[PDB]
Amino acid sequence: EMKVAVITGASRGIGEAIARALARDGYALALGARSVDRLEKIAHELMQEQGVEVFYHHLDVSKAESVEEFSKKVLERFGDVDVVVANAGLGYFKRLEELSEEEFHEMIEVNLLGVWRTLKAFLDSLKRTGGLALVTTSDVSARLIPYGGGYVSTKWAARALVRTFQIENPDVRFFELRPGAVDTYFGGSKPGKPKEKGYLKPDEIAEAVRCLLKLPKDVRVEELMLRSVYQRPEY
Amino acid sequence: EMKVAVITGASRGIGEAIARALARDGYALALGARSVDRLEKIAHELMQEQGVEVFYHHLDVSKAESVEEFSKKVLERFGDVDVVVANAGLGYFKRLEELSEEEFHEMIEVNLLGVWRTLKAFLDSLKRTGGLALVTTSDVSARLIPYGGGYVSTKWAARALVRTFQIENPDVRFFELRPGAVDTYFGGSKPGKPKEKGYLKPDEIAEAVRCLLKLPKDVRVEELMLRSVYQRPEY
Amino acid sequence: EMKVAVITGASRGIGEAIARALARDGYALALGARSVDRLEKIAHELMQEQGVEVFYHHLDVSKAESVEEFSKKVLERFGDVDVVVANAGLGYFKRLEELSEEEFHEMIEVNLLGVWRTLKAFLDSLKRTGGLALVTTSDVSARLIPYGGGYVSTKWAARALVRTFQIENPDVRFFELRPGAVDTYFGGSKPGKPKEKGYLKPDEIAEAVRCLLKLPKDVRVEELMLRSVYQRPEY
Amino acid sequence: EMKVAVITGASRGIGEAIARALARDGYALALGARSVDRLEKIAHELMQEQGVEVFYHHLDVSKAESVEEFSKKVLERFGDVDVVVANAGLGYFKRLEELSEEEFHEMIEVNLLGVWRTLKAFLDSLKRTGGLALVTTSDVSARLIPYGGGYVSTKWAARALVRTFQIENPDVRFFELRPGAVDTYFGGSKPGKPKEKGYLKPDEIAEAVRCLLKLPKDVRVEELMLRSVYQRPEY
Ligand SMILES: NC(=O)c1cc(O)c[n+]([C@@H]2O[C@H](COP(=O)(O)OP(=O)(O)OC[C@H]3O[C@@H](n4cnc5c(N)ncnc54)[C@H](OP(=O)(O)O)[C@@H]3O)[C@@H](O)[C@H]2O)c1
Ligand SMILES: NC(=O)c1cc(O)c[n+]([C@@H]2O[C@H](COP(=O)(O)OP(=O)(O)OC[C@H]3O[C@@H](n4cnc5c(N)ncnc54)[C@H](OP(=O)(O)O)[C@@H]3O)[C@@H](O)[C@H]2O)c1
Ligand SMILES: NC(=O)c1cc(O)c[n+]([C@@H]2O[C@H](COP(=O)(O)OP(=O)(O)OC[C@H]3O[C@@H](n4cnc5c(N)ncnc54)[C@H](OP(=O)(O)O)[C@@H]3O)[C@@H](O)[C@H]2O)c1
Ligand SMILES: NC(=O)c1cc(O)c[n+]([C@@H]2O[C@H](COP(=O)(O)OP(=O)(O)OC[C@H]3O[C@@H](n4cnc5c(N)ncnc54)[C@H](OP(=O)(O)O)[C@@H]3O)[C@@H](O)[C@H]2O)c1
Repeated sequence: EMKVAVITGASRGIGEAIARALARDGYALALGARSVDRLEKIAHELMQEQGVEVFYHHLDVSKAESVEEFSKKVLERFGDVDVVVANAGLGYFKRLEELSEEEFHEMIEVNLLGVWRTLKAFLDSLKRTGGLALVTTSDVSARLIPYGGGYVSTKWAARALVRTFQIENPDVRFFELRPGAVDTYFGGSKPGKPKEKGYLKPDEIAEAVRCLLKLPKDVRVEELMLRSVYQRPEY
Repeated sequence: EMKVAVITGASRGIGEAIARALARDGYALALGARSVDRLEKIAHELMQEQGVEVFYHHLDVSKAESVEEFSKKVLERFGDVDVVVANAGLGYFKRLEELSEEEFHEMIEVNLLGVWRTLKAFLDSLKRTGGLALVTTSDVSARLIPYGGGYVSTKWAARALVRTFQIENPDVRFFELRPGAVDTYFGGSKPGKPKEKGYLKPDEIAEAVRCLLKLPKDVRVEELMLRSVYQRPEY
Repeated sequence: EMKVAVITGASRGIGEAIARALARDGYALALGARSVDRLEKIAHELMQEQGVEVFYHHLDVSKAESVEEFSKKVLERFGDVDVVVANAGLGYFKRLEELSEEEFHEMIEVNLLGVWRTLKAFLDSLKRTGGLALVTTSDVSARLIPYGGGYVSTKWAARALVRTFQIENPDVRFFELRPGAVDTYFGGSKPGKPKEKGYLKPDEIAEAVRCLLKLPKDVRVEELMLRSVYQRPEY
Repeated sequence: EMKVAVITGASRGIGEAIARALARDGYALALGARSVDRLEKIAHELMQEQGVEVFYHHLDVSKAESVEEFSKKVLERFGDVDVVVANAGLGYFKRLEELSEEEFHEMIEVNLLGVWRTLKAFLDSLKRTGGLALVTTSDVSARLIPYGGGYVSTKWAARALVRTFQIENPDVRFFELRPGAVDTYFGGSKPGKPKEKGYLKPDEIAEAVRCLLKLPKDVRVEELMLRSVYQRPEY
């Protein structure tokens, strides 16, 4: 009955919330992010309050060697994984002619290459377990926004990447999670922004994920798009 | 705390399963389909076993006057509705040059116009309650299949219709439900087909819907696509 | 060297313009629309001024029997056809709850079923000639507009229909033509509206089509989307 | 009457063919690629045979400083430009778990960032001239192929990028060119492959582009997708 979920970008925001939600269902957790202090704090709480096993380890998804070491340590700790949540991501918002090389490169390294690295590192394991890879892209993985050129392009790329992984690995389930705006640290912000300004809360997203992950193993949830009623419905 | 859900195509298949799932969460239900015998049977069971209120009434979504009378009777019974599940649908599968006028027309009347009629009939009510309209389209609302020309075209139309309703009514939540193949009577079949042949089971879809409908009222689930792991992942 | 093009909605607007453009390249033409007076007028002019053969015949694409008789007469006149332009279409623009049954039905009968009827009637002929079926859908075959629910849904359907025809008939070339707003009689208007209000001119669209149709027979133009620089770029 | 077209990836393949086609219409040309020997050869021929002005200069679109110097030299040579063809691109084809960091990075640098750099470098100029930016993406900018994960993801990104440029700069025309397979050096191949194996020829693509570029300045061709009849129609 014991299942193992790996979560990237677990130190805050959506990733943290998903960790907390899956802990409620008794998942063992492997948490990765650059802020190891945050991971430790979350881990100790979940271990004691939810009675689950938690492993955490430094992870920078922009670095090939970091992802490889992280996956090695996770697989060593738990054996094969059942769920991989490739959630780490970031956004800089500027007109395309104003966006810097540095900003564009960072979004590519995390939102696209980071996802690719995360999924390929755990792919053999998921194939064995008929597991589930959930990737947090964005509602903008299939639409456009002004000032979003760099960010949006990487999320469109991530959507193609996930679907290609799916075609190439029909023994694994790939789940594209497409939230609208969420009240996190995303975009250089901080949590505490009211729903009415057009924000979902991370715990809401995490509850949607948790209950969908309760579906039988032969159900493949491929796409979920959800936004605040206070976010204008744009396509 | 009492919420009311209206379900079309409630006599069997996905619609019936959604009715049963929402009954578990204590929804009052208004059931519509052409098979009133089936509706009565389902209703009596849910009333006694789940302790919910159930109203049922003949509904043929291919007829404007039937949908109008159905909505009148439902609103009279319950007052305003909180959830409307526009689920009735059907498919004939033939090469486009073989598909008959009759077959194409029926799919249009149910899959597209039936959805339109259902949503407009309850639209004022949903606007008042900040309610949720869930439309069962199909995974093929955004992809193509051979032999599916007539059916697919109506589901593409239904997707545009739902999104347009959403743009035009930002005070209402519209949820496009996109199942792959499901083991029902759909396509001239009968339930009992094994998952391994590439079928989801209706109760699985209904559980996904039920737990998503538990999200707070200010969360707008816009799209969910899910299929059997035994269905080839095609886009 | 003599090629035959069939054009529906040839009495005015884009269809007329395409007829005129193809006449410049020496196509024999078969023209269909309900306004036979208009067809005769266009035909006599093109015959004398462009030296091409022109056949015209009453065609109401909303009626199965009309399309069948039209195709019979065209094939009798010319033998097999090389190009079929399924261009007839219309739009009513209203919020979805205001759109009438009559309006929605007419758009379905012309924009979707009319296209289906036109293509299936000439399909065997095009298969023999490795011919080209061009369907005038709209830029809104893949996007949404307020007030466009009925119209847009039929164009989304038409796009699925065309692509399905293509999959099912890889020996024929299918070309989806997606103009933005064009200065015609479309939408209850009349020609003469200035480009600056956001309109392409029919002769511009027709020139784009004509020069693309000059490509070798083994080139399959599948999609062309074009709009006025004065139309806001929306996706 | 004299117009100036800048073409990247002009040393061979589609870029070269576009240069030759636009020369036939009397465009002055600015050619960029890494193979300056090839550019010189093409330039001398077009100058003498087509009587057009041709400027060429080393360009590596994977390097920010190269694109900036190239644009500086082009604008110095000609003044403002009327057409910018961002065509340079490449593909490596492997399952996603086999694709190397090096391969993925190169495709990103050329297919996505190279396009971004090219367009932003000439953006002020195009804004002044109400010019046209044509980007050669691919038919796979909106579909998936096995072994294409890295390549496809960059083309999906490029499509989002182009559309975002368009939204942000409605005074400029952006044209997404989406060829299927073409007989070039693409994919580590060489020209000479027969059409029947599923290849368009570069001169065909270039003719499609040339005749569309003859449309009046207030016509905005946004998308053209074309493939060989010998390429299976996939979406
Ligand atoms: N919030 C929204 O509005 C919105 C809208 C939307 O449509 C999509 N989404 C998408 O949701 C996902 C979660 O973002 P979210 O939770 O909202 O943002 P935030 O609170 O900033 O937490 C970011 C987490 O990522 C981690 N992280 C960052 N870089 C890393 C690296 N190199 N290596 C490893 N980890 C890295 C970072 O950890 P740390 O490394 O310790 O700094 C942190 O845990 C992203 O894909 C969004 O694109 C959001
Ligand atoms: N099963 C799949 O594989 C699959 C795959 C996919 O991608 C999408 N979906 C979509 O799922 C939805 C539910 O269909 P599903 O449950 O799978 O099919 P089935 O067991 O045949 O029950 C049909 C129900 O509709 C009702 N109904 C029919 N006509 C009616 C009318 N005129 N007026 C009112 N109701 C009418 C009919 O009731 P009755 O009137 O008494 O005969 C019955 O309750 C459809 O939208 C599909 O397109 C399915
Ligand atoms: N103009 C735009 O803005 C815009 C924007 C866009 O995105 C897409 N498009 C699409 O372009 C195509 C051509 O329309 P367009 O040229 O702009 O419109 P208009 O000047 O009204 O001429 C309509 C022609 O159709 C014919 N026709 C009508 N019903 C018929 C029937 N039952 N049977 C046979 N024919 C029928 C009618 O002939 P008649 O039968 O004699 O009355 C006439 O020749 C349509 O698909 C649009 O959806 C337009
Ligand atoms: N052929 C197909 O099948 C197919 C299918 C499809 O769907 C899309 N397309 C897309 O068509 C476009 C043209 O490619 P194509 O003509 O078919 O390929 P090829 O014959 O290899 O010539 C490549 C040209 O790019 C240049 N170039 C390369 N790197 C460069 C750099 N860093 N900086 C500057 N330039 C660079 C290179 O020049 P050089 O620098 O001297 O080596 C050469 O001139 C690409 O976007 C494809 O993705 C193709």
